Amino acid sequence: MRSLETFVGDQVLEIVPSNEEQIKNLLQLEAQEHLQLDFWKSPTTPGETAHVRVPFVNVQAVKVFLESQGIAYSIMIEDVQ
Repeated sequence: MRSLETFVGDQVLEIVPSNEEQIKNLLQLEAQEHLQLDFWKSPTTPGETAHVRVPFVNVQAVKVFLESQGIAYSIMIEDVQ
């Protein structure tokens, strides 16, 4: 007499770097062996927007990070049940 439910849902986002610190931020993020995010456009350098599929569960902590790092991002595609 037991049961449990679960699910998932990722989400991409557009980032517009410019400084090295901001670039080192992402790396540091993706570095955190846990999220394991993939970068669409090698954000290695500025001028090139990034589009990684961040997990909704990590969309917040990330949303806080970007701001924390004083960066500018955007929501590419969401997730409608």
